[PDB]
Amino acid sequence: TPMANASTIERKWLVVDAAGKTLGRLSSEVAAILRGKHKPTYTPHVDTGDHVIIINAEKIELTGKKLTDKIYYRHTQHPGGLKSRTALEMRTNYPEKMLELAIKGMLPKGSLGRQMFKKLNVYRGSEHPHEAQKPEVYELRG
Amino acid sequence: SYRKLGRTSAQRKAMLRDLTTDLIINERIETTETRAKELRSVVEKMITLGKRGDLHARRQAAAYIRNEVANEENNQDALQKLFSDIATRYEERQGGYTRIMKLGPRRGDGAPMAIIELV
Amino acid sequence: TKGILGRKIGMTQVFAENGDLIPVTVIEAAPNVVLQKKTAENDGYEAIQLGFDDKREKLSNKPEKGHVAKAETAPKRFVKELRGVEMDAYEVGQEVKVEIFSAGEIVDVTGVSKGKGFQGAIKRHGQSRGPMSHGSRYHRRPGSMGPVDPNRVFKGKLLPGRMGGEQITVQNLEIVKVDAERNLLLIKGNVPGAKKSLITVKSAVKS
Amino acid sequence: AVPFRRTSKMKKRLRRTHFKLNVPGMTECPSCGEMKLSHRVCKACGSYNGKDIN
Amino acid sequence: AAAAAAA
RNA sequence: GGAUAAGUGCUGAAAGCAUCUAAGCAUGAAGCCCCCCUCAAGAUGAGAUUUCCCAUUCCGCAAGGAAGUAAGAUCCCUGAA
RNA sequence: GCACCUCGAUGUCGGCUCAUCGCAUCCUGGGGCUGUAGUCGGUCCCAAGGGUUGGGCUGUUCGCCCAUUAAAGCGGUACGCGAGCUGGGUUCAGAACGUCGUGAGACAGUUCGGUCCCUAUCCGUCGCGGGCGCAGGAAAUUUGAGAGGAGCUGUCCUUAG
RNA sequence: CUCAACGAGAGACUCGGUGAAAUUAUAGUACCUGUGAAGAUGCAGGUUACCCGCGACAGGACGGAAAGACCCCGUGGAGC
RNA sequence: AAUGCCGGUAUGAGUAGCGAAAGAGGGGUGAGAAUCCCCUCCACCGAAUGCCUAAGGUUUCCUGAGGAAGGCUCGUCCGC
Repeated sequence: TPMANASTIERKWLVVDAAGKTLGRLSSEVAAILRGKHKPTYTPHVDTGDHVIIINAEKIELTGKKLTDKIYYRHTQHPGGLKSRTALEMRTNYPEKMLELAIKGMLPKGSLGRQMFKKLNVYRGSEHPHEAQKPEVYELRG
Repeated sequence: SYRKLGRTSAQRKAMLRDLTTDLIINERIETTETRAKELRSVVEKMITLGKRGDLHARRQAAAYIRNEVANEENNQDALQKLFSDIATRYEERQGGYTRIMKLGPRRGDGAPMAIIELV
Repeated sequence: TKGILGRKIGMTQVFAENGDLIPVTVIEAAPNVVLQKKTAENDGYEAIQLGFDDKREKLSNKPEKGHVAKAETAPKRFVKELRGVEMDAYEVGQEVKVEIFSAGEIVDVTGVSKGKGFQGAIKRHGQSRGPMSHGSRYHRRPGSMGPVDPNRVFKGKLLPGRMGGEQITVQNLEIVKVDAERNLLLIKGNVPGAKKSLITVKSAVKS
Repeated sequence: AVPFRRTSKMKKRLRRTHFKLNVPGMTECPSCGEMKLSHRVCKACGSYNGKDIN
Repeated sequence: AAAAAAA
């Protein structure tokens, strides 16, 4: 009886700037955008969410002493395979997969989660190659 | 590297001597393909031994040719046949005295058979 | 850096300037023709392509014939890249020869090692052998797969398999003699691979 | 060395995917046919490029 | 005892 | 080589002094991340460069489906580095 | 200690083979305090990267001794590992010694001898193939997200007696 | 054995012919850390993983084979 | 739903095995031949793997046809 969209979803493109916000508070909003929680036509099994582009990923910041205390782990399937780096080294070299690990942590787990991860595009600032899609600038709610 | 053909080395030597002599009398035999490939080099080596015609080459060939009758009502041995007919037939030709022509697989064991002939 | 690639023939021994006897590996490695120059603005990195041992037109494809048309040369059997050479210093179609190496230099030798087939753990991994007597039924076997508690075998457990056919680099070999007339490099020591296989000789990482 | 569970029908059929055997290298015999497998003497006419050698 | 001597 | 641990510090106030620290700069280990070697785009995020082959026929009005083929590869055969 | 799991079976010691992990670090690396003149030391920090032995005795772990070494480190993984291996000891059926019991017999007291099955279905690991994908079909050359390997040290001469 | 390296034959490998057995709740049957009848392929959180085979190893499936032989109970039995 | 009884059919799986130790070639029969017949070499036993004669089996012995099932494959052959 209620509406449930399928193959009629219109997906927009959004640009999110990460110059002054946390890792962090923006990542939950980006995950909610990718899920489609901002649209009234949300249906939980058809991925009504839309594309988002994040620029200035190197300008991200995070409060406290997390630059030296937050540790990322990438354990292999080999014994003694625990490899670790700090948040400063992960931000300094390539913070793109920092942001994608944040979004992947806040996205749901499943086939739709891997599908909604594909709409995310994180780039080192401040230009993106998606000008042909004509993305609009999105301002964060807070 | 030579093949082992599933035999003991003494059995290998005996079977190769038997096949060499039987090819030398009957001039066309039908064996398996790998037996043909192992046999052809030995047969052309023995034909090369027959090319020389001297006593020492004949005594070398006598250690390999088995004592079976070659030509009936003539009392010709195979060792006489190498030095009378095959050597005079292949005097001009330099190697390649045998050819191998493959047949279909055998019924009882799926063995690929081959025709061996002196050419 | 500099380098050249070719075929090794076999090993011999050469005494030089004293009574001392040197094991020597002989490599045919000339001439090599520059086929393609990789640039950072187009390919993303700097490298050159070297072609060796040209062949008949029957064994070469039309893309292979068209790829070597720019260098003005016959199609070649072996193509490999060198990275990173001193850019540019070589133009497309210039012949690289054995005169670039003097007979006192230190070079890196790499190649595909000899194949051994599917071999047991004793030969493949150097594992020690079980007793042949005192009632023992154990020898030539890889060992216990590990503990009980993980309920699994850990990754990296050394087991029988195929040995050889992989790329092996031997570091810091010395050129004994260079032959510009017969296109030969004489290298001190042992070189991986079988006879008439492809051997790449590059300058060592100094120092 | 004892099977813990029985193999289902679908796993057995998936294992029997590669159990099939291929069509032999059979070609037209130039003498009579039909047909003749490659690099062997024809069983019908007994010829091979192109003499009747049996 | 727990002797593994099954026949 | 780079950031470092324990240590050694420089300039300095909270607390007019003093102070290795709360801001800012160093130095510092066979630990770490590279430089040494090897596998690596099924990295479904499937990347990149060079060079060939070309844009047929018949149905399906659209999507698409069959036959022959080019570049190229395979069946079959001689063998082993 | 308790008796929660297993008595329509969870094979138990010590060795062999293969290892992996944690430092409460044996050596090697960097330091502080020393009643550290120098060498050698003592104690306490940071550090698991690598390496941490050949025998005689005993089934032995342990332990003692011989000879080295830079050191011969502690533990966990069903006191790691018997569908990977041996049965010397425990731990069957025979027979003795000492002791107890009238006796049949008994002894974490001793000694001699004594059947260790399995053709791997699935997950795991080590290698090798066939498909399909990578928005045309191909032949080559490749960047590297990631992953694995390696990582140990002695002695001598100068500086300089 | 230090310390193992080759060679010969049979099996194992490939092909042709013939062709079982133990076992088996169904099964599209990853890993780590926990939880739980206190030791998880199936539970929770995370980390990985294209589909289907062939040759090997045996860590797990508290694997299979024998209603544990040890210990205890039965107002069971048998031998001395 | 009794480690129930009986019957049928799967899994393992086209997998293990096909049971000491010499065969090779040329002719013949036949729809079909590595396995049956003939010939020529080669090989094995030879205080036996030779000759016969008990116990035992009982027709298994010979000839002519046959090949369904039984020959751990085949079979034109056999102690069928």
